[PDB]
Amino acid sequence: VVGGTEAQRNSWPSQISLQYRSGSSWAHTCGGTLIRQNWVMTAAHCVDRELTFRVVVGEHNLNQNNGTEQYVGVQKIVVHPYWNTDDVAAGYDIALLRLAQSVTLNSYVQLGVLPRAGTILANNSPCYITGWGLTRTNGQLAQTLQQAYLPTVDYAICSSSSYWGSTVKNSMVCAGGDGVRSGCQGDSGGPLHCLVNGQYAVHGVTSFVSRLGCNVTRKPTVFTRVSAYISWINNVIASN
Ligand SMILES: *[C@](=O)([C]([N]C(=O)[C]1[C][C][C]N1C(=O)[C]([N]C(=O)C1=[C][C]=C(C(=O)N2[C][C]O[C][C]2)[C]=[C]1)[C]([C])[C])[C]([C])[C])C(F)(F)C(F)(F)F
Ligand SMILES: [Ca+2]
Repeated sequence: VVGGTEAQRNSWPSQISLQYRSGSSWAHTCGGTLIRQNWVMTAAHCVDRELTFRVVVGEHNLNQNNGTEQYVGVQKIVVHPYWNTDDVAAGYDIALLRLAQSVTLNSYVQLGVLPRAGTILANNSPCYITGWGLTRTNGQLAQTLQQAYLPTVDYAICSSSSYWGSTVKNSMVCAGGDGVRSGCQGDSGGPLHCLVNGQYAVHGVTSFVSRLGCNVTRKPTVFTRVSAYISWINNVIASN
C-alpha cells in the first residue's frame, strides 16, 4: 500500500496473510479475506502455481509474535474456471482456498462481509485498501499492516480512454488513481473494504496496477468485483 499509514492492531480482522514455503521458512506473497472459518478468498494469480501455502489470521507484524495469530495450512485451491494465468486484464481473478482446519473466531479473527450479488457502488464511495505490500513503487514490503483511503471511480469514468479504457471490464472495481495512494506488489488478493450504510463489506479483491507504476494519476488500482461472483463463491463452498 503506497500513501497509507499503519493500521491499528487487529482493526481489519478479516485480513489474512497468504504465505508459501520458501524452503526453510515462510514468505508472505499475497493478502486475502477470511469468508468462512475454513475458507479464504484471494486472487487467482496468487495461487495458480504449484507451491505449498499457509494462511495466517490475526496478523499484524510479519516479523514478530503479536500473540493473536493462528497459522493454518491450505488444503485445497479452487481457481475460477475462466481464469488465464497470462491474461490478468480479462478478469476472473479470484480463487477460494479451503483451509486444513477451521480457525477460531474471536476479537482478532472475523469473517469478512460480502456484498449482495449485483451490487454496484456509487462513484467516489469511501473504501480502504489494506495489506503488507510495497509502500513505494519498486520499494519493499511493509512489516506491519498498512491501510489507505481509496474512493471508488465508477465504471463509466474508469473505462474512459484517459483512465483504463477497455482494459477494465464491468466485472471489476476501480479505486484510487490520485497518484498518491494505491495497492502495490504484495497487496494482491487482499480486500477493498467499503463503508455502505454503516457497515464495511469487502467489495473487491486486489488484482492489478499499471505498467507505469503503483500510484499513477488516472490509473486506479483495479479489483475483481466480488458482487459479480457471489453465485460461484456459494457453489464452491457448498460442493467442497
Ligand atoms: C500483487 O500483489 C500485484 N498484482 C500484480 O502484480 C498483477 C498480477 C499480474 C500482473 N499484475 C500487475 O499489476 C501488472 N500489470 C500488468 O501486467 C498489466 C499489463 C498490461 C495491461 C494493459 O494495460 N493492457 C492493455 C492491452 O493489453 C494487455 C492489457 C494491464 C496490466 C503490473 C505489476 C505491471 C499487486 C496488486 C500490484 C501480486 F501479483 F500477487 C504480487 F504479489 F506478485 F505482486
Ligand atoms: Ca506477527
